Amino acid sequence: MRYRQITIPRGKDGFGFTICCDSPVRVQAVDSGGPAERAGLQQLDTVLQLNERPVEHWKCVELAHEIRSCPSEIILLVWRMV
Repeated sequence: MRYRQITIPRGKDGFGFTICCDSPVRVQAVDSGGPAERAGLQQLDTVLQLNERPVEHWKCVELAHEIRSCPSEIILLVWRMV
């Protein structure tokens, strides 16, 4: 049950993953061959931090809005079962 830091540069159409739930937000899915998959994100990853900001505590729609507003890349700290 570990922590991974995942760095995802922006691709042609965003970052290639879906989220669900509030406080904390969870990764729903990851698009096959998209930015997030090859960065190492995976489904069930719980999102603790986006860039400098802890987001334990944020709603799904808040986080999506913030993700879409990052220019170049996101660095997510996630909690996952391994």
